[PDB]
Amino acid sequence: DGVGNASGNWHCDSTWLGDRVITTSTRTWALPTYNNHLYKQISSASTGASNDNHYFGYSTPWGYFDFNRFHCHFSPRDWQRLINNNWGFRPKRLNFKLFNIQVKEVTTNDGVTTIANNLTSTVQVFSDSEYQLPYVLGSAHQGCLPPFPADVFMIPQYGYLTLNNGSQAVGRSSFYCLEYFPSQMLRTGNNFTFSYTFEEVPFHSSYAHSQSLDRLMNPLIDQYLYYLNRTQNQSGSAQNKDLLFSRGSPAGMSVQPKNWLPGPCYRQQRVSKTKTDNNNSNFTWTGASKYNLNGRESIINPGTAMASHKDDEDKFFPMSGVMIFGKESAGASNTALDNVMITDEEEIKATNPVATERFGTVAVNFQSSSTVPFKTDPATGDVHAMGALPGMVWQDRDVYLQGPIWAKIPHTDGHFHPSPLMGGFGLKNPPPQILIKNTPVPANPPAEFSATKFASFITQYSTGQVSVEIEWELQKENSKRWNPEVQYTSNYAKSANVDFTVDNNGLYTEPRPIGTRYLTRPL
Amino acid sequence: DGVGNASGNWHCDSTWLGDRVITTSTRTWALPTYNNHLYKQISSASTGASNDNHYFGYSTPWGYFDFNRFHCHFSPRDWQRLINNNWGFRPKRLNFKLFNIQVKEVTTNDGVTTIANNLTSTVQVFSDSEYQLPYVLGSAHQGCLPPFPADVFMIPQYGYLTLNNGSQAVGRSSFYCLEYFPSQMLRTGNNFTFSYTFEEVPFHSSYAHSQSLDRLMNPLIDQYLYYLNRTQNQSGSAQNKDLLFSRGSPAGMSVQPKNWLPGPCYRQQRVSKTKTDNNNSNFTWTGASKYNLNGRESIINPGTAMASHKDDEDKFFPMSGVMIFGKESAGASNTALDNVMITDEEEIKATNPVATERFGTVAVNFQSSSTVPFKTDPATGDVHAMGALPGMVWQDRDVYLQGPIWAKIPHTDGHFHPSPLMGGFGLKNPPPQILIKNTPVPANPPAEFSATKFASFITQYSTGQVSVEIEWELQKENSKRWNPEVQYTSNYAKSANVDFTVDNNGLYTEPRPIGTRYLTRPL
Amino acid sequence: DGVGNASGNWHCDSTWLGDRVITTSTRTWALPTYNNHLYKQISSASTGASNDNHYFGYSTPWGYFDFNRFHCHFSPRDWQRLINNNWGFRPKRLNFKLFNIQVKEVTTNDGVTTIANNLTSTVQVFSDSEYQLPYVLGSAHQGCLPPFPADVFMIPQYGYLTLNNGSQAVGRSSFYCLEYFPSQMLRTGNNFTFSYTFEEVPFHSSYAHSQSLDRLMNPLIDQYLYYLNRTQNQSGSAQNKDLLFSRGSPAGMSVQPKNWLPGPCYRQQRVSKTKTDNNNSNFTWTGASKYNLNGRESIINPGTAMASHKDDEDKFFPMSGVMIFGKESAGASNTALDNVMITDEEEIKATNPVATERFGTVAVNFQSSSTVPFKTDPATGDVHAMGALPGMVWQDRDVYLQGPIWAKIPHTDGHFHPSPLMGGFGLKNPPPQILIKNTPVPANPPAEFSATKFASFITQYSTGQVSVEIEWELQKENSKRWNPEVQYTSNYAKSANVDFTVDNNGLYTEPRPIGTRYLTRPL
Repeated sequence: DGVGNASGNWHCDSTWLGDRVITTSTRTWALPTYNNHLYKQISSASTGASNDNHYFGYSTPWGYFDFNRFHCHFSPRDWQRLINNNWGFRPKRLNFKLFNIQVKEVTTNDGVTTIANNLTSTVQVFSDSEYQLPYVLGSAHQGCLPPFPADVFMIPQYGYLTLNNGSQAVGRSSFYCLEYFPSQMLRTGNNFTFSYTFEEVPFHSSYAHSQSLDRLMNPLIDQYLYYLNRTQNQSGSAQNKDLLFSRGSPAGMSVQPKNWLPGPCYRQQRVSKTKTDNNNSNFTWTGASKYNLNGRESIINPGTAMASHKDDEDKFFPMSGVMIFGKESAGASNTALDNVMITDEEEIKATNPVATERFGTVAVNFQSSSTVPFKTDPATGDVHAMGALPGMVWQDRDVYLQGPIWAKIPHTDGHFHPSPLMGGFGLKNPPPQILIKNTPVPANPPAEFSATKFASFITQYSTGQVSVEIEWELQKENSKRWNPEVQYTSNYAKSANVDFTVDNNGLYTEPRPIGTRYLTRPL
Repeated sequence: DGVGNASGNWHCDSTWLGDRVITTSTRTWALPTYNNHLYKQISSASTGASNDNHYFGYSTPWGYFDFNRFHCHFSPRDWQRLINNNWGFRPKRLNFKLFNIQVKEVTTNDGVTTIANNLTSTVQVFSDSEYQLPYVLGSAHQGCLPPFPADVFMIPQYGYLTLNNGSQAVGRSSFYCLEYFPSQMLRTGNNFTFSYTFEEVPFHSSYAHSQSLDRLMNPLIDQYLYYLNRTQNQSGSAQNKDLLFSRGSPAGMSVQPKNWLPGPCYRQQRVSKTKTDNNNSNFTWTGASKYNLNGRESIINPGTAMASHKDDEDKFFPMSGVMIFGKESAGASNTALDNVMITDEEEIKATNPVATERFGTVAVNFQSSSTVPFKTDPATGDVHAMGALPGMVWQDRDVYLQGPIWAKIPHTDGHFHPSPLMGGFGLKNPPPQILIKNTPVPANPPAEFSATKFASFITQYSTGQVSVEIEWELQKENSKRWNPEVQYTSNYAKSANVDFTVDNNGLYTEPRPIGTRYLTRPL
Repeated sequence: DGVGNASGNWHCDSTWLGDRVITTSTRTWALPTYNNHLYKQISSASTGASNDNHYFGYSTPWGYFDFNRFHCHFSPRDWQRLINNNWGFRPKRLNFKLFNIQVKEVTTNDGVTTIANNLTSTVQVFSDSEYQLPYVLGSAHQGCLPPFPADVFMIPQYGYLTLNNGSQAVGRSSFYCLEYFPSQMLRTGNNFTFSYTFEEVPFHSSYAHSQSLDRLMNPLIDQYLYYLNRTQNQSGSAQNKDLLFSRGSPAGMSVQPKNWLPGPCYRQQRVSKTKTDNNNSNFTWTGASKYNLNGRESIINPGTAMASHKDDEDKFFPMSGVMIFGKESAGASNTALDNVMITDEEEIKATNPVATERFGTVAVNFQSSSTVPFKTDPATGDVHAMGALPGMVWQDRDVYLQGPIWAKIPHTDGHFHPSPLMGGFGLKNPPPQILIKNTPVPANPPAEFSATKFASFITQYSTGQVSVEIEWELQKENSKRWNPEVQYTSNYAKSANVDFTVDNNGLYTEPRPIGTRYLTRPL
């Protein structure tokens, strides 16, 4: 629409209707030139990694837009308003806009850098609406819109992995040229818009359960069902066998017949947040729950949605069963427990097994008396990994303000309960990837013709504004609970700083991860 | 329509529309008299089998029509055209026709055999459209239409098994008279037609995945999720414990948090195609994965859809985890590896565990430090059988040109992912069984009346033509892959014979089993 | 239409309209069972042939209908009527009918043979209207309808050749199941009809030329064009060079400038019908014109349409340049000149080079005088093979009453003047092959089921009537010639037999081959 006319406005807001909330977020992005406009083949051959870390793939000159975290859309106040008042929520629709494009030319001479406007340069943008590209969103990568609307963010580079045999490729390894797509070319007066509708996904549960699964009975009335209570005489003067049956009573609630089972489990190793109680070894790889796929092992991390610990055991967490967010000023490698924030799944103890303990015990032999004068005592074994049994009920992992929103469900023949293990909404057709790059501008060509492809380019980057608007459907509480509920609250106390704010240096920080499960409902 | 008028034509063709393919196949069949028109009770009492091989059932005088293999409908060229170009396929509808019936009377006198036409004899045909009979199709039996349209095939005899207690029956053992059905009686001028519509079944996947499930991340960007990396000090000068956390990075891809899990597994024993590397014992029954049902064991064979082997390990196959087709000139018992064709499931390594290896490891204890001066090292155990966990994704078994198409899903209260384990489409209402028999023609009765049932019959058989037409819906590839795909191809080389042809003796042979997964798509 | 009702009538006639002639021919055919209903792979490996005679192909159980000779449609009287009165002719349309099918069962016991009617057996017939099969018609094979309408003929077996590397096949070698086509099944009351329209092909020339190509000038008038006549002095007293030019005059007609050239040539070896004048060696392969294709040589036979001999040289014929028909009582191998009939192409001397002589001479050097004191005499060389030059005109080979009518033009990128070298009409879509076989009738099957394909069949053959009706368009003479024309005539003389009749034993014989070129027209 011209050089001197803005192609969009700043739309950062949150509107709460009766059963919907619409969150709008605008951010300022910077996109550099990646790979010098080259597609590069990347692998682990030069890295010299272990067999488990081998890979083969490609690095493209494109960047992508990521808004797959909840704090890209919700302020902490909006998140608190959602989680303190709603029993569930899900996304309905989204709008994406890209506007106010500025391409900047950079020249460095004698150490000093000049930046100018390039009014005739373009950025190519396209949305992969048919999911023809590898989906790298949903792997919890950096590069999302920053939580604070004042922050300017760099656009992450696009790259993918394909089938590999060690550090080598195979015949079925794919290569994707992203220039083989129709792109919209944007000069400084152009904008880009894109709408998307979410499929009907189940509401995420912003509630805990007020009852436990093994405590669903009337505590005053007996049962009409009997169970075997004693196989020996109760008197004890003699030690004779018997078959004595008792009625299901509130005195013994552990032996009452029940209708349902706790969800599946895959036991993790128990690590104490107090380092002195941990074994003096590494055991982060040798003692960890991992799966085998094509000969190379992968840590589960976090796997099945299970309770982090029991009651009065907050000092323990599963070794790779929890989502760990880093605070600002946390290093990339071997940072400290003080620099990370470990989440807790304490609210799903009502239906899910504890992550660090067995599902239960199982009979492993036939008990018998002496006759065949070889008496066989009954024997049980611990069940550490339990798959889905009929009658099982469970809760999924919680979502966090700092955590992912959705994940693409793999296009496979079968999948069981396709809810992402990091938490969020599993979508068969997720929001498509928006891919953006600067169109290469060649430098001065030679006077004589050369068929060698161009390698000298004018160095430039681009900047602009991006808006994402998501409509979310809410599921209101309808509780008849009498006593007040647990709510997420700010701490009232004199503190050097306010939580979820900037410091005197201007650095936005999030003190803690906030989940969703504060309200309760009966099981 | 008369003795001298043909009641049908030869319809053997294949028509390719945009998204459909219609395959028509005509064959010549011969139906003998089975059991001398008698229903016989069969069991294992005279056989003297083991407890695992005991059975009780009935043999009927009826034969049945079977077209439950893919090569009854597709030529090898048509199969190649389908699998090289389509991402998926499924059956939509079918037509069955039975025409040109000829009943032949046979008399053997003094060793010489006379065959004449019996113009007034009938064949009874009926379709079991309400599934009131035991469904013996879908057990991979011989007797289908031959792959080569020039071959004349004998119709297999119908028989079923019922509930047995050893070699004995029980009260709930059923008996079915097939004459207790309405049948159409066909003389030499009559024909039989029957139409059937398939239920909406999912497309079979004619693709492999270009990505592995543990390689779905961006290989250039780090994660915002942390994991416990060290529980000991990294320096090594001292051996103190710690809690050091690292960020998910492309350097270590095995320890990155992920969203999904590989499919379920049930480990098989690993057998080498090179016999010298196998243990010197039988162990085909003692060392095999089998299940217990009512006290008798049954080999899984092939069970869960898992990868046959790892990379660079084509010499190994699971002992009973692969579909094995026999070549022509293969014996019924104890034939050779040279006479059988072992299939491979190498394309589903991207999502499925390898059949001969564990699903993974699981924590089995609590690690702790000395204090309770009994230090407990962390301990893991191998997980050999893993049921369905939420977040699991998998591919089903491949279908082959020589393999089955469908299977009836058992009418049970529950079933999990009712896809047949041999491969194909599981149908609640599959194509019904077409049952055919020659109507008995009694020989000369006595002059005086006898109430004893007739046992002397005129010996006869019947011949005719059978047509099956199936419409299949196709799911076209929509790939954006740049490099060329892997295709199924004929080998270009001077060879004594052409593959999938006849030899100088007229014997049609299929050199190899052909799967479907040649094209690829991103995971 | 029933057992006792005939499905067609005998239609053998010839109707002459003004510019059309419609020829109808009915014949009685017998079709046996070929290969025992088997497809067999045939090659030269067991034959042990030379590299030039290697082949690979298939033998099918089908027979085919052939009416690709002119005497299948024209009586000798009709042929004489056509060739004595028409300047040209071509085929317009055809109708094919198959009627009065009788399947006969054969049993041989103790040496005596019983034949019975099989009223319920079928013959499968189909027309290959889309040319999806190898076209084996147009190779001048036996098995056509006999010339005499009273003769009963056996139907020839269908077989084809594919790509071969010696006696072996290659990857691109094709195999065709003919049961993979839709066939019409005919019982004894059914018939088969099929119509076909010929493409617009040029008229075959039933004329000779009254002028020669080098004699197209006015013999009374000079030319206005000059030619170099002498390069030496005419007087002869001295021997000096000169440049003397003469005018084109009727005195020297060989040196007159002309407008056209004779057709292309490919010289053949000259063989005398009088054996004493031939060289005492074999030289039928070593001294013959042959072409090289994929390393193996093939005799041209007959190749370019050229004159058989010159004037007054009827004793000579090109070694493989003439169509040779065998008389009745001619052996298959090494029969006598008395038993064969050699054709003559004497009528096309007006425009075509003689087959056994060079096209002409060509200059091969530069003539010069002594100076460089090395005088160079002019030198010419004989031109034995001459391709098409602009200005060339030629006639095609003649057609004969005993010769082929048409040939399929190969589906290639290029072809030059696609007129078959044996003579006739080259058609891109020729009349399709009609393929017929007896439907196999299995013998008595075993009491127990066997998946081995049937090998025991009821021995039977079929007989019936076939009608072919061709409409031909005529091109009438419009000559202004005064003197009477040369006509084909019967010889008036007392002879023991009449030509083109039966003898006292009932054997129809054709005394001589009759061409078409009797009328004349100016060049």
